[PDB]
Amino acid sequence: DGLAGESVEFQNLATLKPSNKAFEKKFRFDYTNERALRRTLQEDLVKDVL
Amino acid sequence: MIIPVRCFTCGKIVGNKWEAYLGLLQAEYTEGDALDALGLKRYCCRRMLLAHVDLIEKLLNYAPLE
Amino acid sequence: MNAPPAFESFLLFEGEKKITINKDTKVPNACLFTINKEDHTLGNIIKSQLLKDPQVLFAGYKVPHPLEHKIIIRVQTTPDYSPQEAFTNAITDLISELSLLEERFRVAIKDKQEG
Amino acid sequence: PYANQPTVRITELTDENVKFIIENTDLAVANSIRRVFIAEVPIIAIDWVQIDANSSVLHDEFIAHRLGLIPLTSDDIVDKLQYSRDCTCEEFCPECSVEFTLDVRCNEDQTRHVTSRDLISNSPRVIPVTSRQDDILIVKLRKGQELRLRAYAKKGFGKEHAKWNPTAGVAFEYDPDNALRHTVYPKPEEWPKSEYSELDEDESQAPYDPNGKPERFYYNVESCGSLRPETIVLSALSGLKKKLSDLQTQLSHEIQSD
Amino acid sequence: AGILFEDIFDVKDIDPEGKKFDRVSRLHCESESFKMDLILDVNIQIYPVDLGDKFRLVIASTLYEDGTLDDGEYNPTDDRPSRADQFEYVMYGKVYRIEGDETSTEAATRLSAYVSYGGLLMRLQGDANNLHGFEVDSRVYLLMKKLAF
Ligand SMILES: [Zn+2]
Ligand SMILES: [Zn+2]
Repeated sequence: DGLAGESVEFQNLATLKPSNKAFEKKFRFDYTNERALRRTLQEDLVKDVL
Repeated sequence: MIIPVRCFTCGKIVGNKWEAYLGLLQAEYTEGDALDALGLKRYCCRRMLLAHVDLIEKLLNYAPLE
Repeated sequence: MNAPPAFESFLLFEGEKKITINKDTKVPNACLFTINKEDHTLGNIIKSQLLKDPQVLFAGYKVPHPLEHKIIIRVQTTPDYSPQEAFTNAITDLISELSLLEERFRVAIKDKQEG
Repeated sequence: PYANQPTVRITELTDENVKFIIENTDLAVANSIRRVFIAEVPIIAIDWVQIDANSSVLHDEFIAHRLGLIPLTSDDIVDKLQYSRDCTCEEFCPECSVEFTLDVRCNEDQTRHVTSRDLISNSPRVIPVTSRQDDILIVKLRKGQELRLRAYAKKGFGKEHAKWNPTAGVAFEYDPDNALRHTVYPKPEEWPKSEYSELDEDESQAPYDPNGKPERFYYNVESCGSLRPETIVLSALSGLKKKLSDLQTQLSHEIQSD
Repeated sequence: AGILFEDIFDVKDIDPEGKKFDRVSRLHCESESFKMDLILDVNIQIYPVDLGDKFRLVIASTLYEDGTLDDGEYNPTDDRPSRADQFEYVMYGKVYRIEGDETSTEAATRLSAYVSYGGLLMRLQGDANNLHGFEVDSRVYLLMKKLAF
């Protein structure tokens, strides 16, 4: 990989081992639920994605 | 080899008590009752006289002359 | 063979100052007194005496290395009070108290002796 | 912002130890006196030994070491002498030293206890502690062995060498019942009572006293013979007060010169 | 002002899981009016609290009444009249978390401000209206005082 060992760390891969439904409801970003996006995004972004 | 002058820990003079303490043990005192008849209370000062081994009496056997 | 001579803990060399004030720059009104050839005997009474001063905001002392005979006393006071006079007043009254303790110990001796 | 008014109360005074109580002082002032008893109290002790003939079974430095540890009665001299390094003389003076002399030859058949009776001083007042109880054995000689030396006693304190340490043991103590909980016992009843404990035999430690400082420091200063046990104290108070006055003079010079 | 909260609590359970430390104990109080929980750790040695005690607990954002918002350094020499002069136990901490019963769509009704007082934790788990002035990473005071009723 071309990297030296003094700087790498131990991480976790998130997309390995959830299951085909927990992966979807966690990495998917529905843009259809209008109510949920006013909770996360501000008002002038929820029209741009909707 | 010869009784130290002072107790290493405390500072108290124990150099003058080796003859008195061997004399009390010769009399009849038990060894713990000799050590406080001499006036040694702390157990720091009491091991100077219990543990002392007198070698200079053996070194004096090697006379240089006579 | 590398043993330092034992008078080196109290005798001042040639050129060494006893005491040395340095204004501290991180906070306002703070100084560092560096006493040479002293130890926890003198450094502890001064610090505890300075903590009795209500106008002293910080007082402490450290001994940077024990093989070396130097303490540092850091004093910080309130802006109407320099740490030069905090340290001076902490000695003046430490003296007045030791002198009074001596007078009282002396009369208590001469009353215990036949009394 | 000011000083405190300590009060003293001698409970026992003998010619070998003093027990006093100091009240109303800080713990730092009370502990710093304790350290001045041990190091910085001047005393006379043999510090220069010139050995002319030594044929004992002990060394040459074994004799000189055992001679430095012999306590010499310094009591009003020690405050009139000067330190050796400050005498404006060349090769010791009556005004900065006291000269001793040991000359012993075993001629008889029995062994010789060279004790400190044999150390003859040139001042009648600085003598080894023999005045009014055996004497500090220096060597034991056999038939034909001898020891001649002359020695010199100068002034010093226990911070250079322990030989100039005037005390047997200082017993400092404060707060006998764990009222401040400066120490925290895991099982407070396995602990014996202090000598000074104003506590009954029922309860183990005093109930915790939240706002409270140490006072009433109990001391028990025990002399080794050299100074009298109340002169160790009066001299430690003056020795401390003099360290402080010197620091203050050097400080005022540092202040005015900045 | 700066009173983020104010109420009367009463000790309902003292260290329940067993006493883990010796000068610190968990108080599980409950409130009286707003019906809040509290999990507090107090220095049980300089301010002892026993069961069934009631105390007024004022979580404040500053100590000076005018709300002039001090820095966060300790200066004892200070004339200004404080709120700590009418309380008995004042602590100073840092709110480290705000959990809630949010869902993905609608908001939350019950909050929980966890603040930490130099190491001694607290959780004020109530409903989402009394926990308003609390935002994570902000300095806050405790100010409690026992009611002798
Ligand atoms: Zn001892
Ligand atoms: Zn001289």
